[PDB]
Amino acid sequence: SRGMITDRSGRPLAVSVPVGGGESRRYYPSGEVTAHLIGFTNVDSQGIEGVEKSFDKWLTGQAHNLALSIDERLQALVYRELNNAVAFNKAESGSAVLVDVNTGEVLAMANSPSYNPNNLSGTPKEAMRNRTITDVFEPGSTVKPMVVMTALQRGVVRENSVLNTIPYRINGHEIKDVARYSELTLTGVLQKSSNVGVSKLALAMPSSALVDTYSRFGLGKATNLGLVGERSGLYPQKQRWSDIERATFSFGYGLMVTPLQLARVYATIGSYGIYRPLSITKVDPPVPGERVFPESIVRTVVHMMESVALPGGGGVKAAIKGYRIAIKTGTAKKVGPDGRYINKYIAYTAGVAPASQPRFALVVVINDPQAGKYYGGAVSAPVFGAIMGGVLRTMNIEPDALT
Ligand SMILES: *C(=O)[C@@H](NC(=O)/C(=N\O[C@@H](COc1ccc(C(=N)N[C@@H]2CCCNC2)cc1)C(=O)O)c1csc(N)n1)C(C)(C)NOS(=O)(=O)O
Repeated sequence: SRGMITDRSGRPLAVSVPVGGGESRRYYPSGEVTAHLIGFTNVDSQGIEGVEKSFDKWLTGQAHNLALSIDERLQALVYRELNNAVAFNKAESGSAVLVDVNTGEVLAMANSPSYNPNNLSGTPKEAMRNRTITDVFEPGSTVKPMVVMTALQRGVVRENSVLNTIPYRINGHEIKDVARYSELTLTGVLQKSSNVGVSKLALAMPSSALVDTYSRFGLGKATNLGLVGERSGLYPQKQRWSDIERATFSFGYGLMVTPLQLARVYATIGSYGIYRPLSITKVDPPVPGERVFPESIVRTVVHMMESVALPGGGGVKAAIKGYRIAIKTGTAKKVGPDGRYINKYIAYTAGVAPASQPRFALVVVINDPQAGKYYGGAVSAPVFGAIMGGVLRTMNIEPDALT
């Protein structure tokens, strides 16, 4: 008397198989591939984790079946690249979230390491944490597209403007890029991911500017998926800011976001400024959402984000044959247990695709890579192109770019 969980097209993800005659159990056909989102039961058909626990009442007849928003073909290829990229880079964990730009539907949600819900004996209480909703890390350079949007909105800068990116000092702390550049343009600021460029913008604006924009894209706001351990991130509510706090805010200092939240930011970028709620159940279109940023400004920055994936950007590794993509890379220094920064990194690559008319938002988070490279452009960017390349071609998206 236990309902069945399926993906958005009917594929079984949690079935009650009869074993032993009359008595039945619970089988998970995808296994580790979708473990964290799906969860598991006990011997009493009681949900303990994931969708199995969140919908335990609906799945017993207080019995109905539940069509998730996941596409198992997409979940499988997300997991295949994410799992083998955690291993290859010898990382602590890795998370990836794939969201439908037009409906906020979660088409995939994966972590490595994982566990097998068909035989969870020996697996501790960790490794059952859904990293996509429980990990909170500083977003780093991935917020920079929103800084350009705010600057264009507040009239501080115009599309064709050359910024002075020579290093400088704010109070005691100094600001410098990975590679020194005497000057840069807006498209160049995001291309090279210039910490100096965006910090100059953050100082020519009231501190409330970036606070308003980041929130309009969902940061610090709950995701309301209903799952266990779903964290809302740490968000600054400061009444007064320092000059160094405003500057480092433009490249991901002073806030912590879950991978699910960061995927919602890029679904709002790919919708050109429409903010839609996230869903792990198959939705009935339409999903109108709320307009949170002017369309013309987000399209302008979406186009700027293409040069990250083109020769010169810090994300050329993510390129895909025959498609335009608009992405942003990111590297964050991890915070230690004492509250100060250690020598461990979070490698990001977030983006939308295809750039001509984005249909999918994708986020790749690789926690603590230790194998030769540590920054997103070399660690998570090639994973982005592998996943998104598989996504665009599985979903039969018309090729975009002459390549
Ligand atoms: C954006 O996230 C931003 N970085 C930060 O603001 C934060 N930390 O920065 C770390 C330093 O990161 C890098 C160092 C070196 C390289 C690199 N070798 N790049 C080469 C360029 C030419 C082609 N080959 C590769 C890349 C990154 C640090 O902690 O020291 C940060 C923000 S919040 C927080 N806790 N940390 C930059 C530096 C722009 N990373 O962007 S990127 O796209 O990964 O390159």
